[PDB]
Amino acid sequence: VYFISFYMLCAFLIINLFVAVIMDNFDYLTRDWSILGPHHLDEFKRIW
Amino acid sequence: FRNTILGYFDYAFTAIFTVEILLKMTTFGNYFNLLDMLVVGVSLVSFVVKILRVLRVLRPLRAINRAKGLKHVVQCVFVAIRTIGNIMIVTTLLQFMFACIGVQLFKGKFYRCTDEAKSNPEECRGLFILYKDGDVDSPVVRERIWQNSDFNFDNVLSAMMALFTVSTFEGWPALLYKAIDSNGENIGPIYNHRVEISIFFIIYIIIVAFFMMNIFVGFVIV
Amino acid sequence: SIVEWKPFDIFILLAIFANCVALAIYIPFPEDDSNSTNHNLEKVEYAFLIIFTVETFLKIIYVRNGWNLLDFVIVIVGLFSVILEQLTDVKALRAFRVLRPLRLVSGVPSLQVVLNSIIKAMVPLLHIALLVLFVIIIYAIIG
Amino acid sequence: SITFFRLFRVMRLVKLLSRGEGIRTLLWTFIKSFQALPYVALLIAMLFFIYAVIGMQMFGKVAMRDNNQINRNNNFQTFP
Amino acid sequence: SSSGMIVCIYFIILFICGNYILLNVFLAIAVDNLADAESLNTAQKEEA
Amino acid sequence: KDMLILVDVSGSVSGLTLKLIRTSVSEMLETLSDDDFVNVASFNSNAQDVSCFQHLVQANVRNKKVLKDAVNNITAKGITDYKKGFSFAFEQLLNYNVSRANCNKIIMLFTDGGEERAQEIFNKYNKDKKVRVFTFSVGQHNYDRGPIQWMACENKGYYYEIPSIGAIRINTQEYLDVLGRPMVLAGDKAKQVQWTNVYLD
Amino acid sequence: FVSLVIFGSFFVLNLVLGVLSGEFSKEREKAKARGDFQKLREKQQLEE
Amino acid sequence: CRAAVKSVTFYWLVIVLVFLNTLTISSEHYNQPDWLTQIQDIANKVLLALFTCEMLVKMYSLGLQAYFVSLFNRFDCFVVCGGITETILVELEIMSPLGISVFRCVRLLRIFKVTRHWTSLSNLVASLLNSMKSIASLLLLLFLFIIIFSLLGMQLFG
Ligand SMILES: CC(C)CCC[C@@H](C)[C@H]1CC[C@H]2[C@@H]3CC=C4C[C@@H](OC(=O)CCC(=O)O)CC[C@]4(C)[C@H]3CC[C@]12C
Ligand SMILES: *[C@@H]1O[C@H](CO)[C@@H](O[C@@H]2O[C@H](CO)[C@@H](O)[C@H](O)[C@H]2NC(C)=O)[C@H](O)[C@H]1NC(C)=O
Ligand SMILES: [Ca+2]
Repeated sequence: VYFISFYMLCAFLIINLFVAVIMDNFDYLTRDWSILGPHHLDEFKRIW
Repeated sequence: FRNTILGYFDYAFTAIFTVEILLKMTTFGNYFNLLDMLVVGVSLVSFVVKILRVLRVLRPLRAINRAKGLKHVVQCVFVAIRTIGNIMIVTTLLQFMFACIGVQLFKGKFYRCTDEAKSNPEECRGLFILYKDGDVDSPVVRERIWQNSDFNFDNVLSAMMALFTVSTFEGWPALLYKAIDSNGENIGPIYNHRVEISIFFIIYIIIVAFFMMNIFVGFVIV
Repeated sequence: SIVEWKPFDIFILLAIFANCVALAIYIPFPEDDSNSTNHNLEKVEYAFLIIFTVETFLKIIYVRNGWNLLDFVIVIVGLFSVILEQLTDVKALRAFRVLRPLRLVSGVPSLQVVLNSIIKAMVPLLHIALLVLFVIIIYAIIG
Repeated sequence: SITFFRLFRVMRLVKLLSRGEGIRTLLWTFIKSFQALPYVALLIAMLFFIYAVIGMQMFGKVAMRDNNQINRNNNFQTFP
Repeated sequence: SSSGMIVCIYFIILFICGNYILLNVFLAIAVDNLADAESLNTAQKEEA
Repeated sequence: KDMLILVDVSGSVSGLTLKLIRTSVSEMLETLSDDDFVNVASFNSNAQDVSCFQHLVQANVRNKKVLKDAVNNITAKGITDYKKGFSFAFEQLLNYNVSRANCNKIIMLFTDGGEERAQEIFNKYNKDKKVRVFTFSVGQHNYDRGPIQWMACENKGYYYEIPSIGAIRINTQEYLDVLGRPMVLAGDKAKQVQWTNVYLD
Repeated sequence: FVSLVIFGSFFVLNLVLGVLSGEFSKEREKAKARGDFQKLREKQQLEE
Repeated sequence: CRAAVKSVTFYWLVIVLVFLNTLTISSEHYNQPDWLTQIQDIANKVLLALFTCEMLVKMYSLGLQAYFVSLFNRFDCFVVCGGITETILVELEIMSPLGISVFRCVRLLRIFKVTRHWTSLSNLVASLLNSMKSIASLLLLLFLFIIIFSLLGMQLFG
């Protein structure tokens, strides 16, 4: 029971690293570089 | 010498805890505070002895209440957990059904003798000559024991344990080749007796990977 | 040249499937050993090679496709391997027959579009693999 | 005493070969995302602490054989 | 020794390219089939 | 007995099952006395003698050392040809130019498995069943043991399985149960006192 | 070795899976009006 | 008339029926006592006799035609008809030690009856059965990939 419970809890706390470390910022998953974003602002600031 | 020193530190910390906990109830006359007297009660009673020593580990568990974001993260975990209220049930049901099927298929067929020359448990008695590393010139006398596999399918609980180990993807080839060699109710194995029995393991692996990738997609990716 | 519209290509697809079955029922024995089935399959593969070498032989009319070049390489390698065993490590060169089932993705448009989609949907995630190789090289040098 | 400086030669590459257009942002945004939520790692730390203490308390006495899974390299006898 | 270690590219391609394909088979069978069961009950909850 | 050991040295026996074949042959020559004549042959698309003898030899201490030394030198390579292996074996039993035992004629086949019954050779070389054929299937494999079982059944022989090293010592001595069958049926005329060679107690 | 399994597979495997499946969800918005999303909503009420 | 099937007591009795059926199957173990086999080999006999009775009740009260409308009803009648074959072959001359094991697995399919009315698992299987046609191409590509590397490995390391 020690090892099985530890494995399940470890796998349950590893899901919190996918729902709170990667899915927290969706502004990059569907970045859509073609139309608009922050890259244009960064390039304009650098040219300025 | 080290163990005695650490015992004196427990006296000091518990004294600090017990002089502060009574202060809290002075301004009262909410629910997580019950764990606060839970730990102090364990320590003084500690002064089965093996249970009080293992139950006193809940020191960092009450640090959640004093922290702001820690309680929010714990509540988010408790909300997250209910998301898979359905899948986590169907996967358990499928594991139980596959455990019962495996019990029917490999009931008692995983036994084997210490020397790979006796098939019946009646022939696996006494001593035998074992040759180390396959060398015929270096024999050693060993006793033969009619042993059973560590992860067998004798009953439903053992089948569930074996299938869980398979679903963790660890040691599953060894179990697969043990089941391929599985002969009969109370006899030893034969090299590649029934290769086709791997369909059971392959199907179980496929439909467990499908589900584990189904409750992980609609949890983090949806 | 004019009859090759639909009955002819289904024949080629079924021949490829039969060749896959024959190549799957071949038992690789250790150190030149064999049985009767392997000899019969070796005799059968002549027919398959004769048909697959005539496919491009009667293919004039197509030359720049990414699949026709693979077909030509398979045909030339098979011929060079068959002519290298009649006059006499030729067994190593026989590993090109496993590329014949790769023709099935070209003969099925539903598979052809899916392969192109899966190969074109992994260009944006290339940077990740670059970082993987970067870290692997750093850790190898550190080791 | 001489290895610490000699090892540091490998890290002179990254400062100049990380300048690719896009990889900088890819690393930078994700390290910001990781640093933005440090409380979730505290749960894993507490889990490991609790389970390690329990393991050393209830399995810590077992000896270290050389053909066993509990050996000089794998044991419950020490917190690390 | 020698060129016996050059046949270890077979197990790398089979692992890297075989695991990749499995993602596109298992992610596409849940992203667009598990999200289809979200709107499925959305219209069933509208009638409830 | 006029023993003659046939060893399969085809490609399929390479690996562990060649180690057991060489050990089973070595532990079987230990059951041959000075009155028994033995020779060892091998076949892989071609049958040849494994040693320098080329005919049945007295199998004394010196001769058995040569055969034992020559057995632990054979390599597995080539295809299997049972007709050529048995034709070569049946020709050495019919030599009669050299000194022999003029007694039990037996052929021992140490192999793994095949699909060739070679029934055209047994109907040509021994129609009267004057030569016993004992067949051994050695190693862990899945090859067809049917023809190997049939070979030992038509020719008054026996079929033996040697999967691992533990079965080598006991399976290489049970062939004397078969060879003692005619002596039992003789009755009182087979009960004659014999004396061994000089040996250390 | 510990840092090689944390920075290595664990982390990066997070990136590969997040980025790959990020486009699957992105394609769903394209799929939302490509010809299946409205069809599935149609064939769930008539069956009931 | 029609209220002997939709009644709450009928469904709550079917739940207990399925629970007993699965308890008789999941109670097997290696070296089980003979009395457990007796009490377990007659339990299916009294359960198959009662399940067949319920099938007869439901067949002649709802109509012979409307029964084979949902996929689950055909599954249930298939399971019930397969149980009859198992009960008679194990008593006739045909022994089938492996055939016995396969038939007892069929009786394990009755547990799906209690999960039938969950309104969520049906959506999962419905979505899969309607979406397998749009990914059979990718699954066949994966299988072709498997076959190609199986043959290549057989050639290289055979
Ligand atoms: C979903 C519901 C129906 C669960 C039903 C519970 C039983 C099917 C489980 C729980 C208790 C399990 C039993 C737990 C304890 C044991 C004893 C065990 O045998 C022995 O104790 C001695 C073994 C020997 O004599 O060699 C066999 C498995 C068995 C009966 C298990 C068989 C399966 C049982 C009966
Ligand atoms: C010895 O064996 C040979 C063959 O195994 C027998 O055959 C004769 O061999 C001798 C020459 O060695 C020649 O006479 C002929 O070539 C063979 N045939 C005949 C009919 O003689 C031979 O008969 C055996 N016996 C002797 C005394 O040689
Ligand atoms: Ca052979």
